[PDB]
Amino acid sequence: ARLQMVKVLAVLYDGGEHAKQVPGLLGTTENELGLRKWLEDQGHTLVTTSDKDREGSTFDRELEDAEIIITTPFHPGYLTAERLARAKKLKLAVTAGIGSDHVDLDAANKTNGGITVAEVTGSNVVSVAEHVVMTILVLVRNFVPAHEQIEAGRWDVAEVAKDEYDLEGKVVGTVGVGRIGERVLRRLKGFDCKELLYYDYQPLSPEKEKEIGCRRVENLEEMLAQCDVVTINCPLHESTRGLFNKDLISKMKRGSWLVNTARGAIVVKEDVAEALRTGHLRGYGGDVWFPQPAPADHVLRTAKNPFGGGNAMVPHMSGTSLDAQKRYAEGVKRILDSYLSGRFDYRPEDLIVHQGKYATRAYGQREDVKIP
Amino acid sequence: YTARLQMVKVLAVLYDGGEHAKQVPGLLGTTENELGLRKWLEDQGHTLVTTSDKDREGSTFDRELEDAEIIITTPFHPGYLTAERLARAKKLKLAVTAGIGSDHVDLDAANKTNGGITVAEVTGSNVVSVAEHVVMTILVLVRNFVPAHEQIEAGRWDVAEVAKDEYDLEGKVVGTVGVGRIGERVLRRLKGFDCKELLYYDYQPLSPEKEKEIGCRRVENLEEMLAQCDVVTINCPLHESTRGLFNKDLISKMKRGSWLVNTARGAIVVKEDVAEALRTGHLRGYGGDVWFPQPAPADHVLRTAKNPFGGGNAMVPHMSGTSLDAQKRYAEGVKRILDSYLSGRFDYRPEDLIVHQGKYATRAYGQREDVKIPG
Ligand SMILES: NC(=O)C1=CN([C@@H]2O[C@H](COP(=O)(O)OP(=O)(O)OC[C@H]3O[C@@H](n4cnc5c(N)ncnc54)[C@H](O)[C@@H]3O)[C@@H](O)[C@H]2O)C=CC1
Ligand SMILES: NC(=O)C1=CN([C@@H]2O[C@H](COP(=O)(O)OP(=O)(O)OC[C@H]3O[C@@H](n4cnc5c(N)ncnc54)[C@H](O)[C@@H]3O)[C@@H](O)[C@H]2O)C=CC1
Repeated sequence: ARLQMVKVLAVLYDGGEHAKQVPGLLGTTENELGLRKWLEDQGHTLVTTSDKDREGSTFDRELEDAEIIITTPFHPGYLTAERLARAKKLKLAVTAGIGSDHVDLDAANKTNGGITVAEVTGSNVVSVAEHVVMTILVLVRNFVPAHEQIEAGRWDVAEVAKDEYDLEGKVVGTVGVGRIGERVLRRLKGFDCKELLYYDYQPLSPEKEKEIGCRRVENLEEMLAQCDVVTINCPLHESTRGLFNKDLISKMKRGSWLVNTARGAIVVKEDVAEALRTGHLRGYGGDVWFPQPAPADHVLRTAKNPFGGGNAMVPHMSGTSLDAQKRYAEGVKRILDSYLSGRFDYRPEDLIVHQGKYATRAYGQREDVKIP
Repeated sequence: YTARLQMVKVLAVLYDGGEHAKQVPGLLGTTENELGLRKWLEDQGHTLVTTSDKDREGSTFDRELEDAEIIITTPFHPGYLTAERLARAKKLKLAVTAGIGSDHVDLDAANKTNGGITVAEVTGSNVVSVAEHVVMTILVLVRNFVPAHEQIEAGRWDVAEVAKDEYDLEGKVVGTVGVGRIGERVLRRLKGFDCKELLYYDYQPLSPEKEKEIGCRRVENLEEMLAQCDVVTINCPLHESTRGLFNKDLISKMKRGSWLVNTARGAIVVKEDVAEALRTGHLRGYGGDVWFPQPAPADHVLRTAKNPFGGGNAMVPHMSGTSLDAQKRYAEGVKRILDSYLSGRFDYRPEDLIVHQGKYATRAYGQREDVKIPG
């Protein structure tokens, strides 16, 4: 028996005129992931908002009787313990994308009998892996200040060649070798890095290690000390919040490059900025911030190395490329259909928490994980 | 025993590193560091004059080239060896490029100068560096990085504004014009990105084994290739048949909203035609590091041209082949070529020669009859 007259609340980013001009912007308040007719034809209701941060936000009002809440990491409705305690009807929290750390998952497990938190696993992992390799190259090859010199009408090859290196012969390490981290290594293979390294408590198979040509390092600090480039590709959970602080960054090589497309809160922003300021890091880049939207005065918008380069920051966009949005929009529909049909026939890999327990190994090494 | 040549006048035209080249000694290809050649030459009894002053009427270059026996140039700051200048270079026997691409020499005039001068370059020295730069530039354009970074530095936040022109490289068709040392290395780096297809156009094909190893397909007609690609990268030398190749007519054969990358030479494109294609949205993006002439004039149109959304420009100064890792290799290669000449052996690597003994010594500067490949 299908569930009936279900209230769905979606918190998405505002596409303004862009989302009218470019209909491929599915993940916007304008286009609503292409869900509205599909839901309404079944007798369900959909409320969509981008208003999610202020006291008495539309989000705060609507979450009190939503049965399904759709969020998206690029404009995250933070499902705090306080909000979940007020979400009296909530059964399913769907992430339109990947990374459900904007939900208090421990509170979700104690809410309304244990809510299901699902995301579209695999939907945008290629998009992010491409973004990582791009960002690595932009930082290593000193692109940003070089492009700024050209647009300013200047010409000084030595000024920007003095901090320009090749990625060939450099050691690159990934923190996390899941769907993104493995795909990063697969794209780096053709660049003839000296070594490709990873750190993860969930290792690659020996066959994948040989196919890609990479090596597992058992200790994070020992990996950092060997790398020229470090890329962060793990989820945000209690043990990764503030992991990259001044003490851990100090284990990276002087003049190294750090890339973070995972989550902003995995780094300590003031520690990254200080490392750049003194030249301990040559560069930092990526697309993720805490909180989002990034405050207008966030220090990593403008932090530079001592040469006035080393910043390859963008807004949170890598996982919301036009190609990615088509995939996560289709995946949200599939998850919604699992719930609304009354089958509850979720793909196991889509579940983060379910029936009062963690349903993943990827949010830290836990006891009391129930894989369905 | 062969007798070494004696008291040879070497002229080097290199870029000025200012304070940078004192701070960072790895800037070898500068007037400050002289490719690490000075002691090595002087200990043999040779002389070295080095300058960056190469463009103005009565430049140091113009004065010194009249009795230089060896002229070292570098593409990043090219001493243009015009027919007029070569006619005045009465002692010139060897022109060495510190890097790759010798189109800043009039090679037809070089073949008629002093019985045919040797023009050599450091083949392979910075091909990896450039191929990396191409893949970086493709990703920067496809993923709309530049306006996104600008939004952040300005204190703004609007994901839709920059995601609306953000694509993945996965599933796109990429084609290279030229599948030589750089073009092949571009395709090798693109392999892991799961492009829909990798294409090339070159009258010198890859072996069938390499086509299958990389996973790429030869297209027999350039316009046929362009019409199939989402991304086009130019990786061929500048010669008569590639000067102005990418004009309005050829660019019109590319797909609407395509991305064009040029790390080869600026004069292979018609800059006004690229700018117009970008401005009308026929190109989504143009990027690379090469310009004509160099240094690029301060008002060069491709410094500031944008697509209709205010993005699509990934231009940098001529730097990809002069990364710190590249400079170590081409500096060592220039020394090797100089030693072949100065030793009196003339035992050049064949692949380093562009013209030699009055004939083209390469197949890469157009399909020619009267090519004499040494060996
Ligand atoms: N910038 C963007 O738009 C996007 C960012 N993401 C972020 O990237 C994360 C990873 O995504 P996937 O690779 O698809 O997830 P995944 O679940 O396939 O892989 C994550 C890996 O991280 C590992 N990990 C967990 N804690 C770790 C630690 N302390 N040290 C090293 N490894 C650890 C897990 O064991 C797992 O193998 C997401 O959770 C999300 O936060 C994902 C997609 C979009
Ligand atoms: N941006 C930078 O710093 C650098 C740029 N370059 C430029 O890249 C060029 C290529 O370098 P490599 O690949 O090392 O040379 P290469 O000689 O190995 O390969 C060039 C290829 O282009 C092909 N070609 C010639 N005319 C063509 C046409 N009309 N259509 C298609 N293919 C054509 C040749 O047949 C040859 O296979 C250099 O000649 C130089 O102009 C090279 C190094 C540094």
